Amino acid sequence: TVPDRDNDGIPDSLEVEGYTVDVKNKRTFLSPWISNIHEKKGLTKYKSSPEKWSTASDPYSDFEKVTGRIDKNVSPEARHPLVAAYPIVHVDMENIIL
Amino acid sequence: TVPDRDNDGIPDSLEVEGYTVDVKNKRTFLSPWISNIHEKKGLTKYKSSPEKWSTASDPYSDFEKVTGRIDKNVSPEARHPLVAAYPIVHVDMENIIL
Amino acid sequence: TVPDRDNDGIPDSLEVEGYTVDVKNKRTFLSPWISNIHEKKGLTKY
Amino acid sequence: YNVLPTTSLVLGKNQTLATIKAKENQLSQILAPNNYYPSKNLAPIALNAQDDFSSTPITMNYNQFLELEKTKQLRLDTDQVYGNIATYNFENGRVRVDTGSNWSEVLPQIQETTARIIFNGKDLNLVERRIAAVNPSDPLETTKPDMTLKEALKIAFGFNEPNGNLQYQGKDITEFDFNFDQQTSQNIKNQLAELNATNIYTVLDKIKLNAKMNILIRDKRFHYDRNNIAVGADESVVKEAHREVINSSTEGLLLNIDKDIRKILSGYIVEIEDTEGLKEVINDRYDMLNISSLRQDGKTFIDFKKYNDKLPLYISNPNYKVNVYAVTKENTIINPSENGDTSTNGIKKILIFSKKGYEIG
Amino acid sequence: YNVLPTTSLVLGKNQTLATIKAKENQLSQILAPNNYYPSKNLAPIALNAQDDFSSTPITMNYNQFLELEKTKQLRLDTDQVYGNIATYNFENGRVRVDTGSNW
Amino acid sequence: TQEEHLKEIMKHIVKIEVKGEEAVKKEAAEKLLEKVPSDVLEMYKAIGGKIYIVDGDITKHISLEALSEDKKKIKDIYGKDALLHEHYVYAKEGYEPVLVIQSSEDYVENTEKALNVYYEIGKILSRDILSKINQPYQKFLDVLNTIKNASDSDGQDLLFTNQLKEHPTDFSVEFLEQNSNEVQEVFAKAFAYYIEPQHRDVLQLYAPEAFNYMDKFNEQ
Ligand SMILES: [Ca+2]
Ligand SMILES: [Ca+2]
Ligand SMILES: [Ca+2]
Ligand SMILES: [Ca+2]
Ligand SMILES: [Ca+2]
Repeated sequence: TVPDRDNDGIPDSLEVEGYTVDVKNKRTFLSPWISNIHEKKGLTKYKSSPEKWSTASDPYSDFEKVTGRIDKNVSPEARHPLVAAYPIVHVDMENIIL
Repeated sequence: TVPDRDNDGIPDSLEVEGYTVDVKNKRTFLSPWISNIHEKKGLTKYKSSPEKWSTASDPYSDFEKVTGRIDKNVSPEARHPLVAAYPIVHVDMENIIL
Repeated sequence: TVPDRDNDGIPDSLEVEGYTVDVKNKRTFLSPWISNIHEKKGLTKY
Repeated sequence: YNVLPTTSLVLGKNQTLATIKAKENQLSQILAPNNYYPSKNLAPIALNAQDDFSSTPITMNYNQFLELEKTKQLRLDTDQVYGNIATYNFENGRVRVDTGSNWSEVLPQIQETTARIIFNGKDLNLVERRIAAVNPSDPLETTKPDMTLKEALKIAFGFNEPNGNLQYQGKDITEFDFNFDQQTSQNIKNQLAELNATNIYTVLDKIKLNAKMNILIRDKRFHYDRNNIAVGADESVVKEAHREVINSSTEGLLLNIDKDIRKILSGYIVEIEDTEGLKEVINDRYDMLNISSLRQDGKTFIDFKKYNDKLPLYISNPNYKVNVYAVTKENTIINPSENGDTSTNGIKKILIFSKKGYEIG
Repeated sequence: YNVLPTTSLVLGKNQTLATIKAKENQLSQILAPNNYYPSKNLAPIALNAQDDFSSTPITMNYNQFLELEKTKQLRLDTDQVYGNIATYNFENGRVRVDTGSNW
Repeated sequence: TQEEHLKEIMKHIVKIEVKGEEAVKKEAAEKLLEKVPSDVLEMYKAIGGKIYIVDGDITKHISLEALSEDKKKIKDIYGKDALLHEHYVYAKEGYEPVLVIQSSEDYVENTEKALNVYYEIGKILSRDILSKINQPYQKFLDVLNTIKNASDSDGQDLLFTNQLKEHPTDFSVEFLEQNSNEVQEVFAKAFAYYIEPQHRDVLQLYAPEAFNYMDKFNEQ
């Protein structure tokens, strides 16, 4: 039994040492980082906290963010675990009626 | 099975005799206090109640307060277990309209 | 035990490789795709 | 999801009329990023109620009514915004809204654990990104991998080193300038003191980031105001973008003006110079500057006819000079001078267009 | 979290005009320490209601009106403040508000 | 709960140690043979049988050179044509029988790929292990009749070729002699559907008799 203290479905040594997600036929596989293969494919090496379920503390796990099992309205540059995902809302006023 | 009467995830003899929290690679480890190592690192020796889940009786455990698994809006000087964490709210009145 | 990661009651290799649904007497049967039979019946590969 | 802003109607300096939470008529179910509620083609929504069941209009007394009709200063503040998170379900894949949780729980957790970087190189628009960085005094926060500045700029803004040099699009990083608040500037000072380096641009792969940092990255070309909006360039840059003339007519000018550049120009000045030298200005008012239209083909179009009573220019002699000058936002005026000056006399104009009369048509 | 102060409008020495609990227009979701609601750049909020559904203005009679326009002494007391705790969850790390518990 | 679903999907998703391409290719082939009962595998090496797992084109092999280019035109288990150098299994008819397959990941994915390999194994039994003491042979000859004359042509659209279906007369007890080829292709088909676990119920469905026999056959 491999440990995952952060309980985010992804073990701790992989989050420390680097990992990636890769499809093979139609199936996503959580590989640890190997520079001989994944670098040639252009896959991005990922590191995150072994003790944070969400390393950016946003309400989305590390695994959901790297897997894609997320609200798709999240911007693609926010799909990295060290990138936070949050709304910024402000209201403008176009017209007055008295 | 080590006892923790206060049920705060941290045993009683450590809360009595002194302890600390230290990361090693990316992982927080709850050590008892050793002056040869932790004093050179600048780690603060911690003591708390073996029977209080929250020694300061604030709604945060001793373990959450030393670990960091807390609301981060808590001030850093309130991260010590013998330091209480509580809001102080008062309302000022800027203007009247009659 | 055949896997169904999507947990939708239908296994993964069938969803990948093609399948169909066919009644036999009064009962729906989830077959994988066979072009000798289901194509002659007009069943749509899924 | 389920957006309910809490806003405030304010008169004057700080005379608050009212504070209103958005009601069920004012609910927004979805507000995806880079979007509006309602959409831009539709008309904005109406807020006119104070009750929780929306049965009382927003009331103003007499003196405030007089002051409003005198001063016309009625501002709107956004105090706080209510709204929920929808989370993924591992059961059926369906992302479902928890009505219990809200972003109120989450946003200060993000703010106290990340470094914030604001950058405006994408069409002069302030883009904010928060990146998780280590607070050393927090043991759980130290469990994160280390973040250099260059890696952060690469993953956050889509930067690259296509030739070993950090670039945003085709622009070098060295054409951008850095700004820090006092704590972050002090920490960067300490890190550069330890690294014994002077240029920050050389050591971007070594800058260790921390929580609660604030990094403003702007373009070195343009000039900025208090609110860090792009207000105006140097003369060398403004001229460089106008070196592409498409259509020369006595009715207007068609140019391929750069989209970034044009956004800091308030308007244009059109005059005619004698062969000995006169200054006869067609659009000789402070509010006769707006002639520059933007066609949908990506080419900015100037129009002389708009402020010449529907008629083209007047070429008294085809050996004159037809001058067209531009006005930056930092140089423009919006009211006449002290006495009565409704003219283009005291304006810092910039030479963009100067061609003869036989070279137009 | 979910700050609802109970305040009091008072004339004179101790002549209390009214005691008002903060309503849903006056709710503050977050009040972090060393902060203001609303922020200092923005304008302060408006309290003008007595009903639980905010349909009655705060009323003053004649003699109090005369005494207010003479003396200009109108003070504001903060009697008690309602507000909740958000606690850490060991399940997913998410700090969640218990609406039941209060400070 | 949501975490239990997470443990299901990850055990499927996350891998740790890499076997490497060469080991995975070999292992995938081994897993196929594990479905085949060793009942017939031992009888295959008993008659001098060799199992090979080559890479690339099968035609480029040492134990199989350029033998008779006509047989490099093949039909699958569906009866659709195929060029042997693009295929991934072939069995050899000779005094030294030998089976050779390509190696792929897809033998734990493509049930279609597996189904044709169990098909070729079905041939091997039906001739190289069965043609010897086939006679009196009536035990399988009678169940093949039932597929022919019955309602629901499905079973004969599954197992018979485009010839045995259209042969009007019932099946004579001489056809197996003249056409030991065709009657053993059918046995090769119904074998493969039965052995492949997911097409098994399909055999019980469309051809209940052929299943009913092949179920009885192996286990006793
Ligand atoms: Ca993990
Ligand atoms: Ca994690
Ligand atoms: Ca304890
Ligand atoms: Ca304790
Ligand atoms: Ca499925």
